[PDB]
Amino acid sequence: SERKAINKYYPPDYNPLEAEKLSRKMAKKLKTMNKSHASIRLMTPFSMRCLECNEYIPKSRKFNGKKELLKEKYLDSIKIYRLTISCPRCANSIAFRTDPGNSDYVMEVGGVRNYSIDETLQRLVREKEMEQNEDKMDLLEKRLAKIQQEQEDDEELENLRKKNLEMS
Amino acid sequence: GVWTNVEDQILKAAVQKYGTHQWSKVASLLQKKTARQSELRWNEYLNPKLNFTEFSKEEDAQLLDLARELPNQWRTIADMMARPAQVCVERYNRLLEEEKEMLAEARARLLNTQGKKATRKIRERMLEESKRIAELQKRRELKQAGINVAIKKPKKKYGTDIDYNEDIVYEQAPMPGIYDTSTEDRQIKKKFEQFERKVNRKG
Amino acid sequence: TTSHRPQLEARSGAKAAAYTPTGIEHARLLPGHTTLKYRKFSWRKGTAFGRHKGYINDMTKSEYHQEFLHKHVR
Amino acid sequence: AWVSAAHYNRERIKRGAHVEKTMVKKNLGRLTRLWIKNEQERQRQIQKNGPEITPEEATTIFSVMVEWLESRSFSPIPFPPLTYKNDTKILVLALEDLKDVYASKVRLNASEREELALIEEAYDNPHDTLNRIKKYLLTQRVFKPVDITMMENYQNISPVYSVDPLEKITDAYLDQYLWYEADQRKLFPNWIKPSDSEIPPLLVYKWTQGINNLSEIWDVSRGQSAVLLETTLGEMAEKIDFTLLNRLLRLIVDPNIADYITAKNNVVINFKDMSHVNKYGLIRGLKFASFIFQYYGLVIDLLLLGQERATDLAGPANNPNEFMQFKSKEVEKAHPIRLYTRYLDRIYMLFHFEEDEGEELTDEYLAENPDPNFENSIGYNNRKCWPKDSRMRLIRQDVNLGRAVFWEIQSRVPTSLTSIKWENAFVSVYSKNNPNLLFSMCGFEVRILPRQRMEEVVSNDEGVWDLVDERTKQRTAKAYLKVSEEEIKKFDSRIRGILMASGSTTFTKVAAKWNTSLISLFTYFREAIVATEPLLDILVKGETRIQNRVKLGLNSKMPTRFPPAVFYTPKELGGLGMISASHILIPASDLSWSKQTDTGITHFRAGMTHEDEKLIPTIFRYITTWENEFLDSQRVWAEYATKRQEAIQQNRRLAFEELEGSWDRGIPRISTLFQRDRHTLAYDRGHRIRREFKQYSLERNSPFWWTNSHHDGKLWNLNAYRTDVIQALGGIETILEHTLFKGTGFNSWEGLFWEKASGFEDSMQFKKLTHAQRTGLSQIPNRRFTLWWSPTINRANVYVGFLVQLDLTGIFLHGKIPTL
Amino acid sequence: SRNVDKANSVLVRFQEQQAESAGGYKDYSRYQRPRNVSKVKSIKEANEWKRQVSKEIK
Amino acid sequence: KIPAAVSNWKNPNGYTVALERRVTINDGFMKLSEALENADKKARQEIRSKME
RNA sequence: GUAUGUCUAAAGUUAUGUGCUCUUAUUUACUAACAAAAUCAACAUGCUAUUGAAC
RNA sequence: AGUGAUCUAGAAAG
Ligand SMILES: [Mg+2]
Ligand SMILES: [Mg+2]
Ligand SMILES: [Zn+2]
Repeated sequence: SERKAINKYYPPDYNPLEAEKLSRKMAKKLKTMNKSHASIRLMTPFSMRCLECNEYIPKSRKFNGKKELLKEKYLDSIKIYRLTISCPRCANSIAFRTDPGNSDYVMEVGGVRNYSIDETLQRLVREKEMEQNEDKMDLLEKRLAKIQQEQEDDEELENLRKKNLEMS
Repeated sequence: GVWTNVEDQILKAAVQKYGTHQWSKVASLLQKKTARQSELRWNEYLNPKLNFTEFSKEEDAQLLDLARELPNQWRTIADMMARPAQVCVERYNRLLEEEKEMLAEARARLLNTQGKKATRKIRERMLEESKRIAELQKRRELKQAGINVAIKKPKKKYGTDIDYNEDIVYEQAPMPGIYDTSTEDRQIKKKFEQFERKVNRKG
Repeated sequence: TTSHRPQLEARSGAKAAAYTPTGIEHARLLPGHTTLKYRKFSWRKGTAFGRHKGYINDMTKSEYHQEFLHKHVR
Repeated sequence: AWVSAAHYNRERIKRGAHVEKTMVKKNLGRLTRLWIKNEQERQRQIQKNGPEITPEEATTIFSVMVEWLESRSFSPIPFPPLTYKNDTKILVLALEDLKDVYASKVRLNASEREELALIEEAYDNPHDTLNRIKKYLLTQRVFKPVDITMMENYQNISPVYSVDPLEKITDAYLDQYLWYEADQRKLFPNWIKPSDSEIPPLLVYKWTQGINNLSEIWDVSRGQSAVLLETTLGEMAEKIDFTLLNRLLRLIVDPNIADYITAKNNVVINFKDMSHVNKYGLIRGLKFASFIFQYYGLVIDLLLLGQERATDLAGPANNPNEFMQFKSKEVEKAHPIRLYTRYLDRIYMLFHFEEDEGEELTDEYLAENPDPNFENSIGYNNRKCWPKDSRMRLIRQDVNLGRAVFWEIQSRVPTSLTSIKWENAFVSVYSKNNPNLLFSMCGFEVRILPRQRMEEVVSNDEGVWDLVDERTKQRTAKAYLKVSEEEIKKFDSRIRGILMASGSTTFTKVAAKWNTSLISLFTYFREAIVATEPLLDILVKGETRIQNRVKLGLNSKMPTRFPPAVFYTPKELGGLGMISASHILIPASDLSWSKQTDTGITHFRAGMTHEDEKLIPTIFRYITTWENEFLDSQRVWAEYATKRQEAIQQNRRLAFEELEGSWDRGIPRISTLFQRDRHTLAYDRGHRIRREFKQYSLERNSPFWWTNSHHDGKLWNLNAYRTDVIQALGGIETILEHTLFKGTGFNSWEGLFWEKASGFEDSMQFKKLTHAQRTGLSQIPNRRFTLWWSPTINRANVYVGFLVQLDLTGIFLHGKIPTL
Repeated sequence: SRNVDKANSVLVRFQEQQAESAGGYKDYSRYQRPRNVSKVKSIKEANEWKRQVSKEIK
Repeated sequence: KIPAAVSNWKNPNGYTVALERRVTINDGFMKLSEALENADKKARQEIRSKME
């Protein structure tokens, strides 16, 4: 049958509601329904280095990795996930997790990247204050230097222009 | 944007591997440089064919004449002088008056000869021999324990697959010539069976 | 790279000759053309420049190629 | 074999024959190899066997230019000091023009991120950037390589040059400065086009009115003739020699600027692994290339006209002529060349000959090139687009006169400069035997017929201008208009490019691209579309194929699923919001009679039709035609002039309230007077040629190259079309009958909206993350669109379709519809 | 999607349930082994769990 | 003897190779420039001469 | 276009030395081979300047 | 004062 098949065959006795209830009773005993991680395909989000064997892993390399939902949530609301790969040379497990507040990632185990909810709420309020809000003689001495530099540039350029005429 | 000495050495070592038509590979090493800049750096400073040596008196005469015959056309003048252009412009003007980590990645990449899937293939071969030696050693332990397990033959990938120990697989006997081979045939049979008994008892 | 190789020798047709056909009816082998045929047996003075004053065996330099490039690149 | 395959696949592509999507870009690849290979061979042969231009030709060209610029008392452009008054305005115009590219893009590669970095640096630090630009102008003479790419336009590929961004800032400043100072110093005479003062349709209108207003032009009783010569200056840009260019430029600009320009052309050109130095010929992609092109064009103009007639056309330097005017009729009728203009490389000349002057020119030509066979009619270029009755009639005397006129003009310019050929020339004659005068300009095919030559003066629709004798204000000729065939092929290639690049994409994007293309065609050509039946056929096919892209996105071409309400309903009601031109009746006529003469519209073909017969409005009914725009603009601006003089006399403001009602009329619109940018826009000289030259610098250039909204104003208004499509589809209550609207349980449509009105897109963090692009527009997702129109997409009365029922529901699907 | 979430679909699970009811079929490798042995009463099914431990240690 | 083929585009085995392996004017131009230089001199001297 | 590979269940041994019950997606949701060439629709109808202690 | 001229249509794999 094709990929986009519309109908699947149900036996004539099939009650969907009883079937779901029976399958729910069954699901608590199946191995692969209760294992702690989901296998996924993902790209390496940043350049990283394995700590066991010093192998460099570039960004955008594809891996077969394990996804874990963590117990902790960002501001008790948003899901955080650990993402675990294994080093291509030495097969050692490298792990990193999402960082929703930064909209970024942070390293956990096996590797190194190349280059508190109350406190977070307070920091966010202060950040919003900076967002909405967005030495005197030293600045004046810098304005003096800037005005001198501006007016001298024309004489420098005119010296170059005359030099070009002399060279010609 | 200044070029460091380490970046120049990385570029030369990279061009030794990749040639002068794969600058995106060169720039994948030089972390702060683009391919465009790397091609510029090679073609105008680091290519060994470039002649940066001091001008002869004849060259100064030639350069001044060409600068009159082809005014401001410095890439053309340079191609005729067989020298870099910025050299010709400077000469014409004279006559008329943490980085260790990048190098580590560079050496690691450039001295890697294998590529990805060949590396995975030698890893696979290592794992296969590990499993084979596992079976062999386990069989030896069980043989010392006095329970003589037989070695498992490999599984046939397809129904007509061959075990090369059961038969001489496509036997092409030598065509019989004029000379009688019988005596040395029975001698060879003696040799082979002697070797078989020897490997049975001595290993 | 080792999956990606040139052809050292071509497959010999002697191998296909070694076993029999397996009865698949191909459309192009159905009957057709079943009978053989057989043979019988003043204003023009004011300007500076007025008059008052092939085949080659290289495809790329041929006049057709020059005209083609002037037509299709612009 | 490779070059043979390239030839064959190019022919298939330009025919419209079947070609694979990958094969098109493969052909682009092969052909760009072959073009670079041939250009390298040309450059090397120039170096080996020497320059095309002889020393004698060079010295006399230099003498002609010197004589002109001395007779004009031209003061050469100096180098700009840092004290120069207009420095910040010139630089801000340059940086705005540069930033306009990246304000409309999202595929920002490293070079184009570096571009915006340097642009914001420059906006922050004007003096620093001025100083940097000027020291580079004084000192820098070696430049980074230029990458070339080719753009697949399906009739022909076209080059695009990528210059280094840091160099590009300097070149943009120099281009702006040179065009400003050249307008201030009156370098370029009135005949050089495009101009800041005219959009291209207004150039065609002013050219036709100018022809009609020459004295005695239409009289033929004494055997007079009028001849109109159109030809391209072939290979003009690529034959520019750099030493001749440098010594020519030194007559008009400072030596530092001339040397900078000259060195900047002598650069390495790269494409993949191909590389060569450009040793000869102008690189069209340099930002100042338009200036070089027009000045070299002025050299060729002076060779064509001669010193005397050039001074006649331009007038005395202290009060020059406006375009096509003369200081008196005595100056006008002194010399046969009555009119000249050049649009880039296309020259246009009108010659008015006495009968004996024509005889003299013709017998000279026949003295050197006699024709005993009367073979001269063979290969005479003639306008296919008009009937045999009304195109040029190939009489012996007129054919020979036209060939003589060309044969005279071809001698006047050396082949080393430009390639003027008969195969790229059109020469129409108006005479006792020929009543029609024909030319093609800016994509408009024009045919002028005087009222005294019409056998019967009928009334006409839009697409026929009446030409007015300005002495009496009486109508005295008609100009019939069509779109040029190459412009029809360009439009077809554009729709074809949209169709190819739109595999498995959002439907509203396809609709938006179609809308942009259709609007750009209709707002440019306007009334010339009416009399152009091949374009109507192409339009119908294009709209059908655009709808077919949507239909094949939904894996079903079946008409009954997709009534006009699905496509033409506006976006805020969940439709695609397409604009229509294809639901017209197409004029039909006997093919033989139409080849021979103007048959008139005897019959009508059906255009696009749907069983749900609805009177969908057309785009054409909401655009004011150019004749009416230009006449209303003349009235409007004269009225404004009188109002301005009385306001000056009162010494009070000529008020907004006093010009309301005239606010959104005129070319340029009256609104342009009062925009806040008026004081900075005043210095942006040369903007129109700059906008047209962007095709050589930028991939995916704008379709509205011909008008600048800042300078011309908003020249169309399609707000009414939305209201009229809503009423045409039976009103809003009829439109929502096709939709899943009542499945929501909402009582009434009004007060409902799609966008969820979140504040995130106003966040400073979002601004930091998306600063490059403006984001007012919104697409409809394909699955939401399919679900919204599901009662009609999954209707019951399908032509065929296997009836299946969705699992554990009573919903029936009639066939397979994706995403539903 | 992958083999695993196809095999753990409701239809497949229901067919597994119906097969263990209608014919006694049960692929024990699908199911988690009992932690405490004594809750298992049949000699047949206890021996099958023993077989699972055997293939696991192999 | 056929030399070893060293490509500037390809390196199948990833060999680092010795770098050196990985790596007149027509008279008309002179005549043209000389003629234009003389024409310029004519222009200068003519405008200077009639400046009086 | 939702990769794919290996493994094992084998056989016992081949002879000698049912409850309750939440649900307005409260899902660890999974796949990317597919496509990317986006600009018509913009933008208001008229431009700003302000306060030092004490002898 | 009205004669007529009427294309389509969907499934798989990639
Ligand atoms: Mg694939
Ligand atoms: Mg495939
Ligand atoms: Zn490792």
